[PDB]
Amino acid sequence: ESVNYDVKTFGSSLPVKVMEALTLAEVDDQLTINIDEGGWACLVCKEKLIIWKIALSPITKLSVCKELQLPPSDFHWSADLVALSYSSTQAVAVMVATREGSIRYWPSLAGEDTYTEAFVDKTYSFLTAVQGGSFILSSSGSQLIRLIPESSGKIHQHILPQGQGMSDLTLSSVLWDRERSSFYSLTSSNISKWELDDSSEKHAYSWDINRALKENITDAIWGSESNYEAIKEGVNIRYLDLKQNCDGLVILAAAWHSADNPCLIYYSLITIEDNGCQMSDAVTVEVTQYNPPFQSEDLILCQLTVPNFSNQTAYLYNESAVYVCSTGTGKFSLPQEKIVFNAQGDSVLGAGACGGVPIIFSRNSGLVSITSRE
Repeated sequence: ESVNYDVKTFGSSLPVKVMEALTLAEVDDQLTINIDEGGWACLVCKEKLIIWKIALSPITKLSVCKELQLPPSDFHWSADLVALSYSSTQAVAVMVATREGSIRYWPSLAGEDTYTEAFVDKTYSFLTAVQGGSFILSSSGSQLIRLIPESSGKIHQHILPQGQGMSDLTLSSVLWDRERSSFYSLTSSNISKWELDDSSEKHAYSWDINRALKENITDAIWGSESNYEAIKEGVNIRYLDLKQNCDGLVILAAAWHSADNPCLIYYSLITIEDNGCQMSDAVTVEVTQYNPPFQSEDLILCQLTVPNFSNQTAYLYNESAVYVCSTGTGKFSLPQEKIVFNAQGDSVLGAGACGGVPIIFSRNSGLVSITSRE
């Protein structure tokens, strides 16, 4: 088994529709899943979206599972481009976008044949439900667009202030912080933050984090090497993911030095405070155990999940494993472990959190939580 963690089925038996899709899916098949903080999951499977309420209870009359027809695309559809919006199955509205910018909206998951459409050199990476029952569609070049369904049936759209898109402004991730009505984007060179209301956004800041964290990053990895000064100017750093916890913002960054022998990739969690519109002096870099050999830059894939805002614990995951890591001082952090989901065709198709519980959706075992044994 795992040493410090139980990894077991979370929730009740999956919906029949999900079962099929999984049992039918072949390791050629790309499956992606959006596991939503609200308690609902979306499985993007070939040309449909199956959406279901994660059933913490086994009871049938509580059971909800809907299948929605996706808007045609030549590209694979992506659960990163599917977002749920809840008022307060009727409560649940749904929006999907394609890589080219086609939008399909359902005001209610109850009415599956009822939806409205719209459209936005552009590739779209994420769609995120934000406040006022609206969404932000983010492009790979980081043009950010607000999309707001109107009761008429139209979908209003506008670009965010200073968010025209494309310095390299390639987008890595966005983060929506509901309690503070804040939307952030992490690009290859900076972090930007907007403050929203139900219909607009005000640009709060853009930090050049490459300038800020660079030395902290190289210093935490190669800093004690006899030849640190020579080393550092050749270091490559890529910022990959952005989450938050009570310590503030948590950034996942990969760093490497071509000329190292053996050349490994170091993955670090960087925590900084978001206080006002400027950075503090206090940056903590925590180098994780996930330290694979460098192969190619296209192959540097790794995502971050932070289920519990307050223990200082992060899960890095790729398609084959999940690494339980700690951030911050590590005082309250769980034991550091690697959990393998690589065996017998198995794979990590997605991850998220349900009620502050780390949830993984595995090809062989469905939804699974990772909970400490102590």
